[PDB]
Amino acid sequence: APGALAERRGNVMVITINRPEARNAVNAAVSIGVGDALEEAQHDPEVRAVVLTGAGDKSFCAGADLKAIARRENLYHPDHPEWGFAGYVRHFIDKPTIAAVNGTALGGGTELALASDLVVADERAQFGLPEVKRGLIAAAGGVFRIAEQLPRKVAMRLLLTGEPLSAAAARDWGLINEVVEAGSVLDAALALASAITVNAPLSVQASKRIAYGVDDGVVVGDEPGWDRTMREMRALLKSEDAKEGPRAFAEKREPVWQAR
Amino acid sequence: APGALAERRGNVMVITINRPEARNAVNAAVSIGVGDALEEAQHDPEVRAVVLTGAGDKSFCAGADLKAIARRENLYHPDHPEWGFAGYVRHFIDKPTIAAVNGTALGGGTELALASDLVVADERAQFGLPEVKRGLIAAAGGVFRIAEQLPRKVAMRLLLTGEPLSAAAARDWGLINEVVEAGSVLDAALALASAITVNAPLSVQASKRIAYGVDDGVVVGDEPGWDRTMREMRALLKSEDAKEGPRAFEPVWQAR
Amino acid sequence: APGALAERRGNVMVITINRPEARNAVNAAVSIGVGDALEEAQHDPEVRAVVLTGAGDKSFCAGADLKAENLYHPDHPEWGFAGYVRHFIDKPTIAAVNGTALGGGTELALASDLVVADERAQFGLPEVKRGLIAAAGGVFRIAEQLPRKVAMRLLLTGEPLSAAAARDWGLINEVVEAGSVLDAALALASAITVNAPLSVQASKRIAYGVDDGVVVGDEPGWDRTMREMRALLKSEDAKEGPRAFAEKREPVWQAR
Repeated sequence: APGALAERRGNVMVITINRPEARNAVNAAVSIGVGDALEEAQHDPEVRAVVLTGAGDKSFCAGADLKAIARRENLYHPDHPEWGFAGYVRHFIDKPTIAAVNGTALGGGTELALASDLVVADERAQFGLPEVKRGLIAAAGGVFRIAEQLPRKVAMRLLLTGEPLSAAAARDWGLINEVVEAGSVLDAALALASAITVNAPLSVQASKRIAYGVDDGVVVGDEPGWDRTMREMRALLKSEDAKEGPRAFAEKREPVWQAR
Repeated sequence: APGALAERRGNVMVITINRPEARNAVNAAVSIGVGDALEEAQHDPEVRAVVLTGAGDKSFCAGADLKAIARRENLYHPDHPEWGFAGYVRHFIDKPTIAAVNGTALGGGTELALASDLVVADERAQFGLPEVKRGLIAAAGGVFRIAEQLPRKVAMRLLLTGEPLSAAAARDWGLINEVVEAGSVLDAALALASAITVNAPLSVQASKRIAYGVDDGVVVGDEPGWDRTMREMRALLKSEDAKEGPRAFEPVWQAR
Repeated sequence: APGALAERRGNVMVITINRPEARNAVNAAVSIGVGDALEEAQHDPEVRAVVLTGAGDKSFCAGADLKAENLYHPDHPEWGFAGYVRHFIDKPTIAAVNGTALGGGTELALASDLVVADERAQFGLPEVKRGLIAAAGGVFRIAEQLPRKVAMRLLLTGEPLSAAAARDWGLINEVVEAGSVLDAALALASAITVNAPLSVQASKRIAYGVDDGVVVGDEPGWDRTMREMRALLKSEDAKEGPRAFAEKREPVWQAR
């Protein structure tokens, strides 16, 4: 089974994260499937929009696969590390992207949403960046995108406390576009895609590029955030505390941090 | 007939777009009227604020004049292309600007609100950026300003779908400052102006310059947005879709 | 007595401006105590967060001590107002706004990561009413932290926002009832200090674009603020402002 599925619904490509038994956590196989489907969407002029969703009724994406992290397995597209987490977060394409958040969207899952142009969410879905609670950071763009997409103070609380945010509160803040009845997020996301795909495709695509400040394929304003994220990650990996998140979980206990 | 009228109410200059039969659509005449007025406002120390509004009871500004566009007419101020659309959107002045939106404010009209410092709207007013439905884009600043002034996701849905936004919803998001009773927008805008003109003018003007990041009359942070809008728009006018979009009337896009 | 106090509550440093009789107005002694405490917070691995608050229950901070003499940290003028507003530290900061916060206190709130406020508190930048501007970061930060149009009204009118309205816009995190603002800030502090401190601290640095203890994106804001203040400080209007308040009369501005 591939880590993600891709199918066409008219002029929309639907990409589905396909690891429901692992709460659709992202590993390399997910990145290969999502990444390859996004690139097929970019080069097919018949595709006018993309929807990203998770298999089943429980999870959009629970985050980075923590068992893969403990096993020192790379999470990204083996052929395209430049596409970032899930082959998705640093993978600009011209076509509009919509996250159809069907359930739990925590950590990496919320970062998939931030990376998408638009978000529709099941009313039961929960958002958040709990990475800091287990000695990680939101390295898949979360750390510099959350304050671009939420008011500064609201973004900082979320980032520094790691506490979750309901779909309703996300929508109230303008972090997501709409909250829908349980079970209906895919149809709602296709209806949003149609409200876009009827428009002149070159116009929509020029609009997207200008709105993100894209020059020759690259979101140039994001580069300092990625560079700082990489720089920080390297110091964190060396720390004693870097051992403690996994160690605490393994020993069925609360972590005791040393700030070293 | 002049494309825009300018007059004084005390220490406020009121600029009125004056093509109500064309729903206050912007052409070169409007850009000349609005632009000359702003420059006069900039250089008269007695003018402490400016209010922009549209003639009549139905339209603030319907957008770029589509018949002018179809005839390949230049829409801007002939002597000041660098001021941009309506001689307004890239024409920074030190005096505070308030859009008094008396009605329809679509495309170019929403771009005039974005470019203004404050917005007070008639409850009937509609905002939106429908350029993408017509094979064009919001080239007068809208494509990069809308995501600066609304939450990213909200701005993005407005930009990509082209669908309108009510005045009430615009206020709820903080895109405009107030929504007022039908017919009252000009008086509301003047009352707001006086809450500003009572203050020390050099103070108000310095705060405006710091808040927008102005060095030598240029909003430094907007220049990449303009550069990208210009290069994208060049290619886009060469496409068939950019001709197919107007002249309808349900268009057929070939993505070319 | 010292201008501000610093005390530990577990892994939180509480910094209290210690001048209740003066409404906690900032002078040099305050800047010394606040600045020194932040620096102790920065270098002590046990301090995982910082709460800033005012002594007593009437005032968070009244602003610059109107009986002004330097007000900054004599050894660290680069930290700016109260040794606080241009003094990045790795540890998250929570303003516990326990009373009035017009002007300077709003600038301390803008500088902090998080804000908990008394429902009585008001947030505003009334400096434009007296001939000067919010020079302790307020002008450029208010537009970063409120929606553009809402920030511009606040800045140009000099009128206050209620704590509740500030919370509705996302400018502050929490509004509580008088007497328990510090309790509510410590509860917020604990929701952060429970987490891995190096991850929290790295997240803060990235979120603000920090390279070697400097918020690089703020520097043009500081530079423009100082440039503008230099012209404001010589103007006849900046004399007319306090001269008028003093004499119980309306000021007459010349825009010079």
